[PDB]
Amino acid sequence: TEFKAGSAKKGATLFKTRCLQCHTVEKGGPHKVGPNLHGIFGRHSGQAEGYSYTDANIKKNVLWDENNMSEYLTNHAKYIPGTKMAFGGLKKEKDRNDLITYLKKATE
Ligand code: HEC
Repeated sequence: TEFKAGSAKKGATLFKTRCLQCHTVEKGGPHKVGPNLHGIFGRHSGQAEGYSYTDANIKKNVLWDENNMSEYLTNHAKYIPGTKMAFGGLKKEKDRNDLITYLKKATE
């Protein structure tokens, strides 16, 4: 519901030191461990260019937004339970705030 911020600087590296392991910034990346985002902030859940999300996640589709994504970060699968989970726990708002700060800057 409410969006919090802090510093994109660290948030930019947070993605590189965490999401990079599974997600790739390049659009249509190899999708090794999981599908690659980059630009999905303005798309519905389940829409990808290289690898489509899991049929379960694809069954459920929701428009993405900085506010909507904030809730998803709390749980790799909140409104989209069909989506798989595997993140340590970005429950800390400090990481989630700076994280999206960089993603929003790019989508900006
Ligand atoms: C591998 C162990 C992962 C790491 C580490 C991160 N994510 Fe992930 N993420 C992973 C999977 C398995 C999936 C979906 C599987 C499928 O194919 O459906 C996801 C999905 C997301 C999404 C959902 C958005 C959407 O496309 O609908 C987001 C926004 C997301 N992941 C963000 C994200 C960030 C911020 C990470 C770094 C902090 C991160 N993921 C790491 C697997 C893995």
